[PDB]
Amino acid sequence: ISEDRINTVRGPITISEAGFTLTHEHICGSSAGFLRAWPEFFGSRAALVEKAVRGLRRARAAGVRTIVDVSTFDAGRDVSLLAEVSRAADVHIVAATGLWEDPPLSMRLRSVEELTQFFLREIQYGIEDTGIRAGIIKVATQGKATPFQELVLRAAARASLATGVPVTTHTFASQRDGEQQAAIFESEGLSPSRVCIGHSDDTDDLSYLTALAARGYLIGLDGIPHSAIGLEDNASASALLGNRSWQTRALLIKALIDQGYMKQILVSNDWLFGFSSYVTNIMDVMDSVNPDGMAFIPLRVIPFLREKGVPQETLAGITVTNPARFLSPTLRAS
Amino acid sequence: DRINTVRGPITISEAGFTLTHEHICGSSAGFLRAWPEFFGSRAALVEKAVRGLRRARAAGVRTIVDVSTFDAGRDVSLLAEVSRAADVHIVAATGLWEDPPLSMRLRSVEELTQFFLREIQYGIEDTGIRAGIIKVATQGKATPFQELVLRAAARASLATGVPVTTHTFASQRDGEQQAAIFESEGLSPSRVCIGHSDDTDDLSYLTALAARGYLIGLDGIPHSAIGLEDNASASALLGNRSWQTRALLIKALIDQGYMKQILVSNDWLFGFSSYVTNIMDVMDSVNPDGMAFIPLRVIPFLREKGVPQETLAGITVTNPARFLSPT
Ligand SMILES: C[C@H](CCC(=O)O)C(=O)O
Ligand SMILES: C[C@H](CCC(=O)O)C(=O)O
Ligand SMILES: [Zn+2]
Ligand SMILES: [Zn+2]
Ligand SMILES: [Zn+2]
Ligand SMILES: [Zn+2]
Repeated sequence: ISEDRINTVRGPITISEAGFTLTHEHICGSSAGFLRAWPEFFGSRAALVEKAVRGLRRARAAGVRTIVDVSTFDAGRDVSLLAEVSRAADVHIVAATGLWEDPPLSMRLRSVEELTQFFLREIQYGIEDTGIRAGIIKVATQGKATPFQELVLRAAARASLATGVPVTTHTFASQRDGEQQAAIFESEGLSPSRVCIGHSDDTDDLSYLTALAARGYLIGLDGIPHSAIGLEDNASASALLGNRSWQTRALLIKALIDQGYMKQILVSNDWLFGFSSYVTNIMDVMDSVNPDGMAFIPLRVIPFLREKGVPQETLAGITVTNPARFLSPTLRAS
Repeated sequence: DRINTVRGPITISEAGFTLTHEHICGSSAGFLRAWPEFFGSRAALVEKAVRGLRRARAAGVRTIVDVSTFDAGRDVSLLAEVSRAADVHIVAATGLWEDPPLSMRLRSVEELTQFFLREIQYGIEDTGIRAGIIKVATQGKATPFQELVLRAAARASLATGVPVTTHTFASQRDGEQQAAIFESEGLSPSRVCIGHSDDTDDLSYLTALAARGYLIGLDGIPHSAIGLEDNASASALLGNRSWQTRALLIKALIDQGYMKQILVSNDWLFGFSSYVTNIMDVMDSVNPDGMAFIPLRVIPFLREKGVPQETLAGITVTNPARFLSPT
């Protein structure tokens, strides 16, 4: 019959309003303060807003209703930008706290207790002076965790336990980062069902993925359209996007389904509409690869899996119900 | 004719007593806006900075140069608020310091030049406040990116006439490599201040640079961990040389004929998030005078050593005016 609230950049929404949800996206992958200090890098702020609003309208027309922007502070998350484009496009956006790959000195020097207070601040009080409350915590490793990355993982688990909001991660999938991340989260008493091990489609190792899924972890197959096939002459695009086909990444979805782990899958594009933390031309290159942007999951991956025999009701469970269970906050500890 | 401040243009004569290397708040890009509770509160930091700038003004300071860059967390709206409430001019900086984010580290020399020019000619962020100085940094031998920054800083200075000021590892003689790269871009040494030079006692390093026309920034005079020997983190940052030892370098350079190329400052700050958590309280406990330390302590110390008042006015008033006035 019933087919609690999630915080978005426009306020609370019910779990039913979330609908088709892309769990790992970015409006703009940047650096803290950068969009405000140098909007001309993106053409203009107004150009970036219009480009993002068109992109979100394209995804909405394909059925997307919510995206989770997993841009942290140090990824240059600007929640006022997310709020504006969410209003104009009528697509819900969940904002993130946490820390990504590029913390500044003022973060890198902090204690696990201090990082915990920062993450709690952005969840419980709001981000900057906007009142917008984060609905997920993003963390990152790139191989074995640095000492600071450990602190971030522990502060994230402690913030998650105190607030009920879930944790999503960036991995070097080929290095099986998810195993160490899981070990640290579990040492903090975090439930695996509140953790998504992200960028897991970057690897073909199914024994690694199914082992985490069997432990209750969510498996983020979140970069399906990332591929430099056809751009072999472009070293920067090839290093970023990899030489594995979108079809190859997509078949991991079906492989997890066939092995019984449908309930552990999350799917996304890991797209963006501006991109300043890499080489200068990279957004233009990615847009030439995938004009559909965030609409790639519903317009290309769903019809692909449907013809391989995956039932629509299974795909709806992965893209609607699974994110809903992920993002719905659990009870606060104590 | 005019110098750009966070309140707008001023004439050269309005600058008066000027501290050439200071910080309202040493932080990181976006950090003050995202986590102001680190400093108690934004209002508390404002209040602390206004009280400190008002004391410096009562001691005779009329202008400070805030050499906080984008990546040092410069918030020009904070600078504008505290300058207005303390009636002390503040000159804002562009350039890049020792903590550039990916979106900066990945940029070309041409792109960096455009960014520095924007903050000088157009304004910082959406405030309309234009930078009046370019800040650069090395910590020993320059990284490849730091070489780009020095070159972009030189090109921006040439296009606008605003001067360049540097962070050095003085005991590795960084000013020499900085001078080499600047001169390879055609930049005039008289447009360059080699900063943190009071961090070394090697006077021959300093005088060779000055004999080439450079300005020498003796800018951390009150930095000292004397009495804090059981504090490893303060000792590493502040050093174990006394403020008297740093101040004697001012007299030494005067005695060697370089009084017209000395720039003096405190390198102080009212908030400090880019180091260990307690560091601002520790620094305040050893120098409560803050930015008023130069006029309240260093001026009387030098006058007792026999430096005449006209020499001290030339260093604190005439030199900064000549340096900041765009060419
Ligand atoms: C598009 C994505 C944004 C950053 C991230 O997901 O780590 C990428 O660069 O891989
Ligand atoms: C006090 C000074 C502020 C930053 C700078 O001058 O490099 C420091 O942290 O060394
Ligand atoms: Zn990532
Ligand atoms: Zn991402
Ligand atoms: Zn410095
Ligand atoms: Zn400084």
